[PDB]
Amino acid sequence: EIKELLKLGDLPTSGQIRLYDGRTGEQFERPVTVGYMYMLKLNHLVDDKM
Amino acid sequence: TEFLKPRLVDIEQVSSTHAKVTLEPLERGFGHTLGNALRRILLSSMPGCAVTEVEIDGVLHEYSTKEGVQEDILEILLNLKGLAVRVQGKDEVILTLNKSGIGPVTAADITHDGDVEIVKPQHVICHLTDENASISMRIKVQRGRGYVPASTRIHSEEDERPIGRLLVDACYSPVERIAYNVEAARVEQRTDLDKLVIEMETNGTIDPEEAIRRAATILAEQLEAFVDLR
Amino acid sequence: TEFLKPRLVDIEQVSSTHAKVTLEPLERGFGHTLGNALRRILLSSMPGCAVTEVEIDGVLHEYSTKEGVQEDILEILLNLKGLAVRVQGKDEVILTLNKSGIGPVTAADITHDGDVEIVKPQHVICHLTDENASISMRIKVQRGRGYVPASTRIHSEEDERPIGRLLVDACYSPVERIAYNVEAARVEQRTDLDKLVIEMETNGTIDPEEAIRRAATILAEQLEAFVD
Amino acid sequence: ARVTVQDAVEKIGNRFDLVLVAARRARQMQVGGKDPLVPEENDKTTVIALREIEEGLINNQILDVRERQEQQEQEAAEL
Amino acid sequence: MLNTCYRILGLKPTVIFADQIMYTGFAYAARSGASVGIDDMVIPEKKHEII
Amino acid sequence: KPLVGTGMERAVAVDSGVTAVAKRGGVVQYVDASRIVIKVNEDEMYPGEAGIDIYNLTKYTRSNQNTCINQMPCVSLGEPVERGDVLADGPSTDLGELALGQNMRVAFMPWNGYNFEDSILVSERVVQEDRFTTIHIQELACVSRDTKLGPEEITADIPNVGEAALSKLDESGIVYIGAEVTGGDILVGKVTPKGETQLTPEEKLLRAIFGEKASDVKDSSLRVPNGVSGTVIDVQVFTRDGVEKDKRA
Amino acid sequence: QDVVLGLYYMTRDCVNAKGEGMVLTGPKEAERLYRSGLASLHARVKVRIT
Repeated sequence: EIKELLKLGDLPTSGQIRLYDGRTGEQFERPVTVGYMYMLKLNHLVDDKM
Repeated sequence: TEFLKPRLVDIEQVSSTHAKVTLEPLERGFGHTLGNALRRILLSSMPGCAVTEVEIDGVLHEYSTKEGVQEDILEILLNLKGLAVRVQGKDEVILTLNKSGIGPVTAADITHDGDVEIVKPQHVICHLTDENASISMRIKVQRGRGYVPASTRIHSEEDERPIGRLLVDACYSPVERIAYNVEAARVEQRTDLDKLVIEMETNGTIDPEEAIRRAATILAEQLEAFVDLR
Repeated sequence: TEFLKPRLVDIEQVSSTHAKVTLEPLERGFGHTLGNALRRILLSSMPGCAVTEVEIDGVLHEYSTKEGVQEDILEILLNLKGLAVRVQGKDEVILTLNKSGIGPVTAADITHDGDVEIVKPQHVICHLTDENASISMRIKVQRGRGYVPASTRIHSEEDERPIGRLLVDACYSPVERIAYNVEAARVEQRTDLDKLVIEMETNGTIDPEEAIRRAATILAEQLEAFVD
Repeated sequence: ARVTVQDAVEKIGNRFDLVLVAARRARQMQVGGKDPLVPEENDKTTVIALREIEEGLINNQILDVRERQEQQEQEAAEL
Repeated sequence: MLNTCYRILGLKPTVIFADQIMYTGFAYAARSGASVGIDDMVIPEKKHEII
Repeated sequence: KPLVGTGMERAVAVDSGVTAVAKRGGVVQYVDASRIVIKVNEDEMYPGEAGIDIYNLTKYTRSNQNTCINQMPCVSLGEPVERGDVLADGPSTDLGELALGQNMRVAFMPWNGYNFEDSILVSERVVQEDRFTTIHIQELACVSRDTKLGPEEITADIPNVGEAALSKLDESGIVYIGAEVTGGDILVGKVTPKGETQLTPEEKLLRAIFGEKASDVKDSSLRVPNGVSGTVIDVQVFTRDGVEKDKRA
Repeated sequence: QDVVLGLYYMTRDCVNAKGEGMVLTGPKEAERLYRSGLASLHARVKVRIT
């Protein structure tokens, strides 16, 4: 179902895209898993901890 | 030395925000050489104008709530960061915004200065719900380059400290997205020699062709040191 | 615009072939912009001369074996890739190498042309084991820039390719290895600056400093199309 | 001496007697104000003391020789 | 490699060698673009047969 | 919102009580950042009262972990609303759905050991967008007590103070609403009585050198905690029944 | 972690790849053909090493 949805957006089955290094400009040697993960900022902040 | 210089061929401007620029002919390997080195200067080094200070009446801080207004003041500041502004003559202009009645406060409500162009007049800033409600503010736009946060700007200057002045994260750089590609050139008989398509996606103000011209100028100015001083 | 240009500080020239170069203070984010962009031009686009063709007598192809000689013909060609040559006037010269008796055949055995300098004369090319054995070859050095292998030449050039002509990988760009590093530059207020530190590796024909100078010149020549 | 203190340890032997000798010499340059043998090269008194041990200039026995020289010279000016 | 190097050469060489291994190791890991996808978790076709 | 949810987001956000929900459906008569006034449909509206619900939304307010709580109106001016719909979003909710954090383009690949052991490499653009920027409302109290020697004053008249500290205070000795403050700056000027303390001769010299001799009342002002720094968003004053009130109060 | 994986990816060989059975002057010419983009890190090659 996920791979079927990826085809609706004209994206790869793999969910891995050819990325390119921002510094250099040349490609990384293989496709890299890229996508959208819902991340969360925890309360352990370093201004308090230091 | 078989010095073979490229030349600007075509600027496919699909929109005023998004424009492709084709470049040929490039000798082998120079496509990616200039491509990335330009992309870097076009991301970070491009000069632009951005809202630095705002000062709303009836407002002591950005966290308060103004009556007759859907958005909290923070969400208004957010809209002013993404306000497209071009100052022609000076580096710093302080525009005034007074507006009332039931209506979405657009960028056109700001009093335009003799040498100041508001590029997207239909840009939303605030929503006035009540007819009785009126909003008044003073928007300072300065020129800089890259991105200057409010947390980096509250730890340097602070010579005059006027109570009623809200500082805003400056989005000076006009280039939002940029990615160079490579395509077939099909010139005379060069074959190997190809071209370089630089796709730029910017705000309003800075013009695609103009921006690439400036970015190549910045790289040549850095190269003065490697040519002149050995 | 707070344009902050770096300037060439100290050129630690350890040898004539290896030299270090320190750059400061460069503006933040331009540390890797010029470091890589230069590395690329210096690897592939640099001009110099290299053995392109060889033609040994008693040799129909590179895979054959010559009597009274230690190295296989391929291993001789390998030694000629690493033969340092500087052609002063012309872009193409065919040098002649005839030698006999028991001795390691060095680069000094090649007949030097009026305008051709063999930079390392003690460079080994072949080992003659038998005294009765004698070697003869005709080494073509052409000029170009960067690195053109035999694989990227057989694909491109589909012109004269006769049997017996032994093709050798050309190492024209005098630069053998080149590396750029950047860590962190501390200044007065700026603390996110960087100091480009590249270690270019040459052979001796071209000076490290000179090679860099030419690569920046090629880059500025491309900027002529972008007016400013 | 800068990172690696192995060459200094190879010259005395004991890692513990090395800290004792280096500290003794560090304290001479810290308080007494003795001049360093190796070029300072803008390093701390601790590193100078290691450098001098590494090269074979400072030692438990050498320090006793030099202490007896300064001590007994002043004892002779008295007597 | 570092145990070999420690017993042959000494302390100084190992500290530099260990670092240089670290630097190049990280760098070439990044070059590789090694990744983790759902297709990378290959299941044998004969699992339902075994069960 | 989360792009990859489960669907329980909206159950959690609504049942948690943090989202302002419509008690009765109808058309929204008045919209504002501070409150929402909705007029109810005749069928659900009671026949007695006017039938206009009022929701004064709880605004940028402190939590128990010193984090932020704000209710933003998520319906437009004069919008038709069904009963049991979310009229206003909470601090961690979006169109009724729970929103604990943010979703973003993530690439799984190593990078020069800057993602060594679960170490994370984030773009400047995420920091630039201020999207992971958090609000921390912080509560600091200034108490005038009664010592043996006498009662403590809260005035701008404080011994041993530069004009930099008294600048943001008003006549009563309390910082203005909206005034930015940093570690060291006095928020509330408090002064405490001190017995006639035995000044050491060296101190007595130095006080006689400048002339400014310590007064009977010393000092114990509430000042911004060391290192923390923000903007004053509110000040609340609790005076006892019978004691002198400040002009700020 | 990454360090092992990187030296592993470097050293490990692969069938032909780019530029198989070549002959190089030194370890520096190997870095030259890799950065020049004419050889994979996994190509079987004869190299002169001292």
